[PDB]
Amino acid sequence: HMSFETRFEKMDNLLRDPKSEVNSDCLLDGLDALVYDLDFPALRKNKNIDNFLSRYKDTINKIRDLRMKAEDYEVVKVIGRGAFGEVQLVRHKSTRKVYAMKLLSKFEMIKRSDSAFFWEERDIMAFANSPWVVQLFYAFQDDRYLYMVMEYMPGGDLVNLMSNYDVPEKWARFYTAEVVLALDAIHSMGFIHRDVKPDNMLLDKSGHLKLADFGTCMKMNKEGMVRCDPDYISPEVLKYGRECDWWSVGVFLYEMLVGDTPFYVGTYSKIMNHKNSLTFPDDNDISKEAKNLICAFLTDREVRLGRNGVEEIKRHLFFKNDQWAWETLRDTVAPVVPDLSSDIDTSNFDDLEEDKGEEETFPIPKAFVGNQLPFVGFTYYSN
Amino acid sequence: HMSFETRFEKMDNLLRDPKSEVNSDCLLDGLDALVYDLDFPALRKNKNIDNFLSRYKDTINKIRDLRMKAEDYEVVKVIGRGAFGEVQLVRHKSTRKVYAMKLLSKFEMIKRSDSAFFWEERDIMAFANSPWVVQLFYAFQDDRYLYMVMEYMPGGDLVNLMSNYDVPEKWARFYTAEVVLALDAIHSMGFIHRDVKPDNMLLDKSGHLKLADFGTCMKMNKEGMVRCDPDYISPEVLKYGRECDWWSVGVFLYEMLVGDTPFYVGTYSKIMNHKNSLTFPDDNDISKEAKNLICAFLTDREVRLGRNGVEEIKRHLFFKNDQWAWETLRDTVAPVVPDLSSDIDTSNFDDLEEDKGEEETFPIPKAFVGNQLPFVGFTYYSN
Repeated sequence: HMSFETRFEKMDNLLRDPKSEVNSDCLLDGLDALVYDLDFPALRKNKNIDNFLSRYKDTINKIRDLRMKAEDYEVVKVIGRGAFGEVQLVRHKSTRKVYAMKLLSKFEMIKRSDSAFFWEERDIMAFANSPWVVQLFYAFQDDRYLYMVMEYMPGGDLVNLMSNYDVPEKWARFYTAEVVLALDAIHSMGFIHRDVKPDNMLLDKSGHLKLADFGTCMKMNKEGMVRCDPDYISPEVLKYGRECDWWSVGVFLYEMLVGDTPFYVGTYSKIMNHKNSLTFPDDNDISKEAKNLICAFLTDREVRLGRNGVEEIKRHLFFKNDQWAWETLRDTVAPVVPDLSSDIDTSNFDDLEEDKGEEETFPIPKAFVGNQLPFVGFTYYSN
Repeated sequence: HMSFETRFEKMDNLLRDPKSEVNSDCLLDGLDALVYDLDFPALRKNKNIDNFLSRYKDTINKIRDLRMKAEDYEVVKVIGRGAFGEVQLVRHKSTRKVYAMKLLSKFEMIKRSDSAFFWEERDIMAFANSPWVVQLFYAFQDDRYLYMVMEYMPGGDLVNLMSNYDVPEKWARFYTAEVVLALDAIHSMGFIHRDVKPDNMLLDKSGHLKLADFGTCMKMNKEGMVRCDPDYISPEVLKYGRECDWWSVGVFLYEMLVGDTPFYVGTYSKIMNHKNSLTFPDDNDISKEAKNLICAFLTDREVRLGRNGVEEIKRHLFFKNDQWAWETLRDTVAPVVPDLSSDIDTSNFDDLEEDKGEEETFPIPKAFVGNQLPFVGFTYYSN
């Protein structure tokens, strides 16, 4: 019950607003997903399909050439692998710009009945629009792969850092602070990251931190929590709010200083008995400032620090230094500034093998399968 | 093989250009056609479909409310019926404007395997953009009906005119001229109308003519002709170029003056023997100017007038009058100016009965039927 004028306006907004699922980029996916999942000699016996396909065939064949495609990016190297795909250092052929491009096998996702996990990662990386989060520039689908073009982080994760250095407190103070800010940014959007691991934490050219690889992420409820049923699991989740995340930071900090996980398959029982299993090494030259903070995080959900707000954490004297203050944090010098020669230098990154594998495909169907249907709305362009 | 910049530009043009089949209005049809032809408890057993539908269900339900729908227009009266649908005088509820809205039963079109006929009508009415052609403002689909909102022509067709008047030459000169211009406009687009009947020729408020109901219309070949295999059939078609159309005008003119069709199931043999069956009545007070023109049209395709150009026809002295000249033709007074009281006056139109019929529907399918698929891309908005 509105006026034609105002109705017609709001339709144009829904087709422009990049957050909308009826974005004009989202709609082309829906058409392409039809042509992919209908162009089969078996299904093309049906007349309606035969004609629809014929009509749009010459069109969509032109559209595929013009929209962003895998052939636009030449593969430099594989900077990481995981479950359901890999990540590649890429260079745009035309613009001559380096990016990090994450692939996701459509077959494997469908094979194991697991599709709706990337959505939350996409939402965050694109719209977060902060200096603590690895930004997504372009995203595009394919016959058999999802692509995510995002900025190259040439400093590598912290896993390799910690392994190649004896981390002093001065460094732990910094890398903790940059996490604490990053994680608050995500909370401000209304999402709760889970299993915040050193694996996620990447380093930019300057040596500063940005988070990425946002799996096990869900949207906060109307209360500000999540109703859902490994060592980064809090008693909260094991028996889920924002407290969940602060636990995995207390773990993180303990790892940098002690050089092992806090709670060492029965490990779940040590997490529950958090009161009578908080042990430190014999020569704990770890300052009392750190031991204080780590214990403040690693405790029962009720009393766990951060329940009132993030500002509690910043007050802690563990952060109170001379070099930087929270607002000037990302502007200061970093503990480890990666010195790289070329703009394609993957020295901090591990050297993994190239694909060297025959790609598996779906069997050609006899009826409408709709394997491409769950991926509709994924594509995104950043102007 | 282009630059990213120029490629990205051309995509935005294809999504704006109203003539394109990937217009952002065309793409929403493709999404709506999925939801219509998948939301069936039988098909929703498939998981991919179940989830896709669930995700977009709340979205598309909102989109249907906002896009143009049948409920926006209240039905005044039925001003005509035909095969595969009817035409209604309508008033837009919000803007309070009268239009003529043509419906087309999706069921009947599918039932009798006949779908791709409206396309050409749409192309013409929308883009013709001349004062001789009934213009299409909005077009929109439904679960079971195609709609075409076009300007109301309150003067009626010429069939009712000729029946309610003793048509003098002065009138025949005029109504012929306005046809000759109208038909040239369509030729300039690159289309060839067939069976140009008094049924098609409608009258505006002023009393001037506009063509409509563009069935049996096809696009001109690269030569300027058509390779295709009742009384308006020329020997050309019966044994097809632009000459085809000039034949049906010569018929038209003969009907106004003689008051019967020229060639009276064996009628096809009289059309072939056009040389030895051109008879006029006993008291042919029909001027020699008219008898000349009618014979010039109604002859073999080779010699038939108009083969060289439309300008031949305008030279003919049958048109040479004092009142008007070709450019000032539509600006002059019309022979019959319809005097109507209300803005919803259908006095010139026949009074047909209202629908009063249970609408037939498709049987609920067990597999992907795709009955809505051939109608994708029909919708059109005129800003």
